[PDB]
Amino acid sequence: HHQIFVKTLTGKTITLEVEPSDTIENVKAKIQDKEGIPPDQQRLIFAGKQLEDGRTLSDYNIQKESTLHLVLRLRG
Ligand SMILES: [Mg+2]
Repeated sequence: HHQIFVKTLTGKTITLEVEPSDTIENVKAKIQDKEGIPPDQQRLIFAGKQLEDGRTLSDYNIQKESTLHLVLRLRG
């Protein structure tokens, strides 16, 4: 396991403990636990990609102390 950072555009950093084989789905569930944001409303971005729920941290080459951007799904 290692840490990653999840950063909002309000300048807030969420630090998560994760494993390489964790899926984005699993990560969004953690973010829900920390910030109460429903996974269906979370958009995570890394390497300019909108990350897919079924892929893993390793799939995206996310590593120790990598940062992911977190923004909300734009409604309306
Ligand atoms: Mg775990």
